[PDB]
Amino acid sequence: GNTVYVGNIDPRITKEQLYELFIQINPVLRIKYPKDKVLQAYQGYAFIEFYNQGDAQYAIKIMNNTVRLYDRLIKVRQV
Amino acid sequence: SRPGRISQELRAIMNLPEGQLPPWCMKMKDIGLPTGYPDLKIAGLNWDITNLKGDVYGKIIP
Repeated sequence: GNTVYVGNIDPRITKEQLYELFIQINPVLRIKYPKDKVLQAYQGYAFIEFYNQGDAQYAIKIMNNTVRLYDRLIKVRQV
Repeated sequence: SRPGRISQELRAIMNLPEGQLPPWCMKMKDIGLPTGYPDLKIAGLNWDITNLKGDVYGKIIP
């Protein structure tokens, strides 16, 4: 319940950029940002862990379809 | 990194010039301020809009 799924992420985006963005919305505990280790390429999605379920739910409501990174509209969903 | 400021690097990526409220502004007016930052003040919401200056749009003010 404390983790959200973030999608439509341009592979140029860094974990530190995702952190700067999402700490605007609530405190962030950790980010899991899957990478193909053979190609060292991000895969278009991430998991952002907030400190509790309320804070995650708030983030989904505020951020889904709200921000474009490299012109791509970011999706935020419960997972 | 901190709530209420956005770096030049992230601003370029977001297409958010200095002096403009971030795009979640309207939704925060509807839903409320961050559940996890009780003392966050955002320019144009619960902080004077004249504080929307440079890379700053909000500040934690206890």
